[PDB]
Amino acid sequence: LKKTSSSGLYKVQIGAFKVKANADSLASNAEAKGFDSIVLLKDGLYKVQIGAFSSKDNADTLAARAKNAGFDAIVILES
Repeated sequence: LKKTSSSGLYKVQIGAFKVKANADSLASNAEAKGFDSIVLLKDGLYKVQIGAFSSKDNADTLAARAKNAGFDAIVILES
């Protein structure tokens, strides 16, 4: 009953495209490294996020891993 403060989220993102099939191939690349990929359809485009945690340190390690993995991952704090 009411626990853990909610304020912002640290998730990693390697890209977004108007095509879901493209957002699926991307999410697949991240999966290879072993990241939790996700495709969210926004009013016009599809986003590909990989690795979501409560601590930014997590997103950073993921992101950099994506870069080293061959993907342009970035960390963003969404509230």
